[PDB]
Amino acid sequence: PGTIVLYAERVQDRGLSAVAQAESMKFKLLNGLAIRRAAYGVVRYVMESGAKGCEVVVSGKLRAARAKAMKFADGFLIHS
Amino acid sequence: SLVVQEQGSFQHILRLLNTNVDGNIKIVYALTTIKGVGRRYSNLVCKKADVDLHKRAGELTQEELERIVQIMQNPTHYKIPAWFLNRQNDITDGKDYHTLANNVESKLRDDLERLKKIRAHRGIRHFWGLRVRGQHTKTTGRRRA
Amino acid sequence: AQHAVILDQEKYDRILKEVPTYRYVSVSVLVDRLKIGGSLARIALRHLEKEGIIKPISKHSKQAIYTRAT
Amino acid sequence: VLKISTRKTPNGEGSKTWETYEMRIHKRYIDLEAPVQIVKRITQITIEPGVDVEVVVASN
Amino acid sequence: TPVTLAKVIKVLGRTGSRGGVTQVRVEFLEDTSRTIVRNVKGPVRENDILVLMESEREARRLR
Amino acid sequence: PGVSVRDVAAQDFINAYASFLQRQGKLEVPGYVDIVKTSSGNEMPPQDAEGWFYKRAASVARHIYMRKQVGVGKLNKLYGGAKSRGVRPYKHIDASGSINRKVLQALEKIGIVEISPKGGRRISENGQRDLDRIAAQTLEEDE
Amino acid sequence: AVPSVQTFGKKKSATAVAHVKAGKGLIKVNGSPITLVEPEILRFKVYEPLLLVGLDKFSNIDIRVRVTGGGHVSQVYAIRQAIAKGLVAYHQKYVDEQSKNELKKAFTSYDRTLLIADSRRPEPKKFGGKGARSRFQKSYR
Amino acid sequence: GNEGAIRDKTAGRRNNRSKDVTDSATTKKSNTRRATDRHSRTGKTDTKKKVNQGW
Amino acid sequence: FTPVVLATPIPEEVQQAQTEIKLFNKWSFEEVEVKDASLVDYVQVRQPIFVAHTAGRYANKRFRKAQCPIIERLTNSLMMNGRNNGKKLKAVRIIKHTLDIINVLTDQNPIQVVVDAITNTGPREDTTRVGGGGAARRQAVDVSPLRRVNQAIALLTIGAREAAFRNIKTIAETLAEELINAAKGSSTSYAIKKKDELERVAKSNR
Amino acid sequence: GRVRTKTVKRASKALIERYYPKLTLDFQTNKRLCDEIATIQSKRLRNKIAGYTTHLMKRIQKGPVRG
RNA sequence: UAAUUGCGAUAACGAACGAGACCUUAACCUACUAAAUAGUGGUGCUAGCAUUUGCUGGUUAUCCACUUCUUAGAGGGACUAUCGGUUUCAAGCCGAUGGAAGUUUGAGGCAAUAACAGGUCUGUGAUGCCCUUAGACGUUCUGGGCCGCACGCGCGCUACACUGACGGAGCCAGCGAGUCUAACCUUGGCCGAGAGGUCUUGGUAAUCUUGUGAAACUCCGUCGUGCUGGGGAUAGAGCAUUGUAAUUAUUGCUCUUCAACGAGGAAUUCCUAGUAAGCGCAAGUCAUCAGCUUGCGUUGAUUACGUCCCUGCCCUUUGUACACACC
Ligand SMILES: [Mg+2]
Ligand SMILES: [Mg+2]
Ligand SMILES: [Mg+2]
Ligand SMILES: [Mg+2]
Ligand SMILES: [Mg+2]
Ligand SMILES: [Mg+2]
Ligand SMILES: [Mg+2]
Ligand SMILES: [Mg+2]
Ligand SMILES: [Mg+2]
Ligand SMILES: [Mg+2]
Ligand SMILES: [Mg+2]
Ligand SMILES: [Mg+2]
Ligand SMILES: [Mg+2]
Ligand SMILES: [Mg+2]
Ligand SMILES: [Mg+2]
Ligand SMILES: [Mg+2]
Ligand SMILES: [Mg+2]
Ligand SMILES: [Mg+2]
Ligand SMILES: [Mg+2]
Ligand SMILES: [Mg+2]
Ligand SMILES: [Mg+2]
Ligand SMILES: [Mg+2]
Ligand SMILES: [Mg+2]
Ligand SMILES: [Mg+2]
Ligand SMILES: [Mg+2]
Ligand SMILES: [Mg+2]
Ligand SMILES: [Mg+2]
Ligand SMILES: [Mg+2]
Ligand SMILES: [Mg+2]
Ligand SMILES: [Mg+2]
Ligand SMILES: [Mg+2]
Ligand SMILES: [Mg+2]
Ligand SMILES: [Mg+2]
Ligand SMILES: [Mg+2]
Repeated sequence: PGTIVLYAERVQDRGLSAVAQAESMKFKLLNGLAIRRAAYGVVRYVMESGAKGCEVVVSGKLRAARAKAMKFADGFLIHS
Repeated sequence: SLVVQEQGSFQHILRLLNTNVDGNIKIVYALTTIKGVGRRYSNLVCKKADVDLHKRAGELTQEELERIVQIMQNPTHYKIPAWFLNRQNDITDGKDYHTLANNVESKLRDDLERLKKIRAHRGIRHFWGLRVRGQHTKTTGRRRA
Repeated sequence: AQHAVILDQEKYDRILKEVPTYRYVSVSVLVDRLKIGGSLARIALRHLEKEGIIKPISKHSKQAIYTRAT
Repeated sequence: VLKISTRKTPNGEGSKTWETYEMRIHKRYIDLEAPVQIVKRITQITIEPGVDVEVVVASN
Repeated sequence: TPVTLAKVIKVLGRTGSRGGVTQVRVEFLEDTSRTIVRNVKGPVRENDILVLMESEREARRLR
Repeated sequence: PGVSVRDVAAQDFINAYASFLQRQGKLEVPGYVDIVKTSSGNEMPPQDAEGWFYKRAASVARHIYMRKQVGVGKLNKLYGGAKSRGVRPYKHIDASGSINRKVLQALEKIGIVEISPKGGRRISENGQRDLDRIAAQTLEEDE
Repeated sequence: AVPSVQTFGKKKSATAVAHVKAGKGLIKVNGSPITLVEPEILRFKVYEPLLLVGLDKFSNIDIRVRVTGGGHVSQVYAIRQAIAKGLVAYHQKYVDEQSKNELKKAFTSYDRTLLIADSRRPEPKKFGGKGARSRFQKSYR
Repeated sequence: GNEGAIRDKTAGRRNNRSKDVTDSATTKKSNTRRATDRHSRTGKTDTKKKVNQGW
Repeated sequence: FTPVVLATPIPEEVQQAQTEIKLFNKWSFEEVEVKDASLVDYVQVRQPIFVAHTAGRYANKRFRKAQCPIIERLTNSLMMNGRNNGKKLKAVRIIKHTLDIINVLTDQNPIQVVVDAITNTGPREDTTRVGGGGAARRQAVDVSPLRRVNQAIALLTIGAREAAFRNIKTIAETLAEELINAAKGSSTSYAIKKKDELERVAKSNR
Repeated sequence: GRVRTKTVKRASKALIERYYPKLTLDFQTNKRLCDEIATIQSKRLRNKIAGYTTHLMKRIQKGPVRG
């Protein structure tokens, strides 16, 4: 007891936070949104938080039996 | 070593322990064509017999050969360790033998028979013409019997 | 088996009167002269050097080499 | 250098590709002759996340 | 027997389907002022010396 | 000039010392010699038959002279080589600790080596003495 | 303190250090004369520098070398490199330039790398073969 | 039991050795199905409305 | 030769031949010449060498192979057939022995004899499997000098090894036998045979 | 195969364009120049750049070069 | 060009993802900052051999100084540099010299867009739906089984010996790893033919195991071409180790038994420099078991430095009634 201590700490803009933006999609879809609305919104907001670029992939299955994926990018990224 | 000589002395081929033994081989190995005398056994027996291993089967006195046999079939007496022996702890009289020559065939027969007679898996396995030491039998030995 | 494992007195003398002209003598050459196998032929190598003919010009295991005396 | 060398696949199919991770461990020591006051001062501070600082004593 | 020596003066390129052959212009030595094109079998550079086994006869293509 | 053994090539030295320890007659030869192997990693026993314990004695000694201290383990590891595991790959294997340990005890009783602190066996000062001596002798045949 | 340099030699992973000081002319390796060495066939390889540059040369100097690493041939090349490098390092601080450069000349000329270290090294094996380039074996089906 | 097993002729090696070997021993892979891999069996199909609602 | 010595001393013949001439195991590099024009440039001899061992970078460029001393090329080519791959110390010694042997028979710098069996074994012309349509005839070619040396060494050592296999004669002896029989070409050597035949067929198909 | 990527050749172009006096068929100094005069993030890439701009200069000296 | 890498041609100009850059590791720093957990020289304490100085050791501190070697921070270094050939005198390519280094410096890490009904629901307390749910398809306990053997296929290990086996003797690596609320790495001493046993011991580690004295290899012997002393399958008897348990034999040792295999048809794999091949080691797995893997160093070649013949693949042009796209 007392040899361990927790503090919270707001994060300087969730906008450049992969983890935050993923959790945000999770919530958008889970909260019964649209697909492109959710994604394009996350993206437009990440961009708006002044990012160099960003990309959101949704893979799996929506409403139709067969699985599909979708890339939603804007701005600029490097890959290698 | 040395340029040697002799005369009619050495006779090629000579017969001990109910088998035959070629002359003109380096004696230690001659003794090997007998059953139950691996290179080690032969080596130690010859050393115990007080023989010059540099000799062929070739030379060797009759006497010498006699001693060689005596020790070969009475190892424990002429201080040979007993861990050096192919049949320690019989399984009936429990003595230690170094079974030799035409008799090792018998002893194999004997043991295999004991296993079969007692119905032990090893025995059954032998009787069946299979491998007994637990090796996989799918792939190996198919040329076989 | 096919022979050359003893000494047959005639063989010894044979070794003494046949070993000139052998510009090359070795383990192999002695065997090649239809006699002594690489056991006793090695002894022959040691014992022609007892005194005479063979002049030691090379050294070791496998390879030996000698030339006619002068 | 701690290597761990694993198949990439979670299963078995595919050409057998191998992959290898490392954690690099860097260690250092500085020996210092001082009194209690300066050691305690200097070592309560200089604190740093990720750096494991250990202070011993003695000559045995 | 009549040997004939020739010096490689120019390397032309590889022939043969496999492409391990090399066409070369050679100036033979015992009397220059005459050139012939032979086909090699080994690796070859400028100024090597081929023993033309037969002195007059020459090739071109190779499949 | 002055001398060590380091001034003398392995073989002719160790054979010089073999022939010496031999000659001498003081030694200790366990008795199991001739009836014994040298390592589980071996097929046949030594060919020197009468002797070879002198050969290893010499070898061991010189090995210990040429360094601080050495134990039975290190010698087993040294004197050992490849064992054919028949049809399954070769692997290095240590040699016998009896042969060696007994050899040490022998040379020690003969005062040519001594239980060292630190561990193991250090060459004796009288070992230094006698080894430098026959080393010298071996260069003296060569003169 | 007498005049003295240190140098080294390197083939594969073996490394051979030379201490080259003013002396009455020894040439020892680890702790034995440079006459022992054996490898033996390779023995001349280590004599090589001395004979390239005249046996005298070593009369104002003591030479000692110690090799660890590599293996038998590996160590021979390292020690010889260390010795020749040594001799030259010594003529560079104590004798005059022209002498040193005459020595670099006779080594560098004939050579076997004596002054310069061979850069060849192990390449790492990569999964799918017992070696670096060697790939395993396939049957197709 | 074990008495049974040794006493049972119609057992052991010689007996097998003397029997002919079946041809399905020396068979081949099988394969069964592959040029149907792209051809869906489900017989179901999706539909542009459901897909457009989804995606 | 003026002897000299210091602390740890250097043996007689050692000092002697070392500082003077720059010769082999102990054979002359001076004299020794390539009895076939061409082949010079592709048979080394000078710079002279002590033993045929060298951390040689003779591969990283197309032709520099040529520049490697011939004798060492021979020993190199000795150390094959799987079991022997690597094992240059083995090879080198086999060569020292071989040269001693060859020397015994008929004198000559034995390195000169080697040089001769090498000159005397490279095929002046050969053949390749040209198409010309399914039923492939054989177009005669004149072969490079480099290929000639290469193939000469290959042949010599192969025949020497194949001979030596499964009999009492030892590698160096049969290598010397091949070398000798070949040096002054005698159709009792595997090498000379194979050359003669290559050129027989190479004529036969022009 | 030793062929220079765009970024390298582009940079030589621009530099020679705007700093031809200073620069001089010597890599060693053109290098140092590049340090003092432009901002690159790897030694390697900077060298590559200098060496090529050095080449380009070295051949401008004997007639113009397109681009 | 390794590269949509560039030059050049040019209704295009100028750019971005990807390649490149970047990062890691291997190479070079008598320049920098240092070190009893790395080492060198001097000095003391001291052994041996010569003696005329000398030569070779002992001594985790008896002190002094150093940083060449070792360690790892910071820098520096290379840019295919200089010169010359060649090329549309373009990007480039080649040779020579210099150089630690000039094959993308060697080797890796990262790696766009798109595709596949590739494999994985048996890695997951990731998961839809179906099934099952107390005579369980939950779970645990005892015992067996995955190892079963006429035989087809793949990866492998060991061999057919004399560039060798055996026996003395020489004797040299690099990458690792190790015990707290525990029994891990183990030196040394004894006992034991061996395997192993036993008493102590150092180490939570650049400190101790450990210079991991590894194996191929080197040298002096034995054997001598004989299925031989090559080879060591199969099998018998005995001894020990892990484990609650060893039978269908975990593994280790000793004696004995001594097979096929005399270089392997049609076919077919892999490979360009410290590479190939040979050789061992450490790590993973692990109570015990490596003939496997992943890395590591040791010994260290022959042959190309080319092409499109075989095969495979990308690219143009071309045809299409295909577009769920030749399944
Ligand atoms: Mg990029
Ligand atoms: Mg027998
Ligand atoms: Mg060893
Ligand atoms: Mg040994
Ligand atoms: Mg490797
Ligand atoms: Mg590419
Ligand atoms: Mg004095
Ligand atoms: Mg004094
Ligand atoms: Mg430093
Ligand atoms: Mg150069
Ligand atoms: Mg790099
Ligand atoms: Mg499928
Ligand atoms: Mg899964
Ligand atoms: Mg489920
Ligand atoms: Mg799992
Ligand atoms: Mg998960
Ligand atoms: Mg279930
Ligand atoms: Mg299974
Ligand atoms: Mg299969
Ligand atoms: Mg596989
Ligand atoms: Mg050996
Ligand atoms: Mg006992
Ligand atoms: Mg403790
Ligand atoms: Mg180490
Ligand atoms: Mg046979
Ligand atoms: Mg054997
Ligand atoms: Mg069991
Ligand atoms: Mg079973
Ligand atoms: Mg046999
Ligand atoms: Mg074969
Ligand atoms: Mg198990
Ligand atoms: Mg393991
Ligand atoms: Mg496995
Ligand atoms: Mg049409």
